[PDB]
Amino acid sequence: ASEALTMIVNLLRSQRPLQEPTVEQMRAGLEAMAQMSPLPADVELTTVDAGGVPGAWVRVPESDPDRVVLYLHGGGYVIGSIRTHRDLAQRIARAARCRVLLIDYRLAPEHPHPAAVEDSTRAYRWLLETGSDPKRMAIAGDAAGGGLTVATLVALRDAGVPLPAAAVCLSPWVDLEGIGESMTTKAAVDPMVQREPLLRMASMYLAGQDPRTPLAAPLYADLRGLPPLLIQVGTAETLLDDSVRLAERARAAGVQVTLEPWEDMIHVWQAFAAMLPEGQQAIERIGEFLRQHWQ
Repeated sequence: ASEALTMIVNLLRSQRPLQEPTVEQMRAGLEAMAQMSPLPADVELTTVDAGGVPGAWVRVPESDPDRVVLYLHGGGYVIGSIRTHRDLAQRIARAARCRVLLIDYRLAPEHPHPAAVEDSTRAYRWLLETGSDPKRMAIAGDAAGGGLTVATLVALRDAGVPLPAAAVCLSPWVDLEGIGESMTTKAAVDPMVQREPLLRMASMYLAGQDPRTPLAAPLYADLRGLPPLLIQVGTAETLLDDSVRLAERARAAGVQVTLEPWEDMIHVWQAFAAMLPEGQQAIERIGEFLRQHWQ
């Protein structure tokens, strides 16, 4: 990997955003880090009420106005915001030449499962109501948002809602128990995600519910009928086996899966694209995948 990877690893080993002692310090810590990679001048951000869920339209000059990604941010269902993920959103808008709807879905512990899935499905239905066509739509998300992407597709399908052209999961979190082999074997090389913080956030999201609740932990969901899925994951991730097990389950359910394991990459390395070449390379691949499925 690029020598730039060492700089991102060094940043993450010091900041330890998921290890902050309180939820508000974790939220503020991630917002502080996101401010390091500020929005280019050509990004247009428009606040919207997405059918009872707050959102922001993210548009760049070459955004096709009729193509939309519903983007579901990461942060363990507990942290993250429009502020933390607007840069990743504009980079995807730029690569996929589309508009991105970045939603502020309800966060735990204040709003446990299933609040996040109620909000993601509400925003998708609102896009349909306001005239977006599923064949020009996609759902994408990182980490918890990657899990939420799969859960949103399952919930939409079960409600007879037409599914979008494709979906993208960046380092998805789909096992809320952290029982994947990589949760032990990649603990030493993962500077951001470990089992203890994951279980802390899972507890806030689940509020005592079964950790294998399908819409909370879509490794246990029925994935039949889902549209083509791109899963991007780093091999230096405790969550590597979340992506491997998701790919196995989706393929067993007849879903078209592309699993891309990026050698030595860390959790949501795409977020560091300003400084990490592999981050921008991975976002270019997301754009290629979406534009292919919108043909």
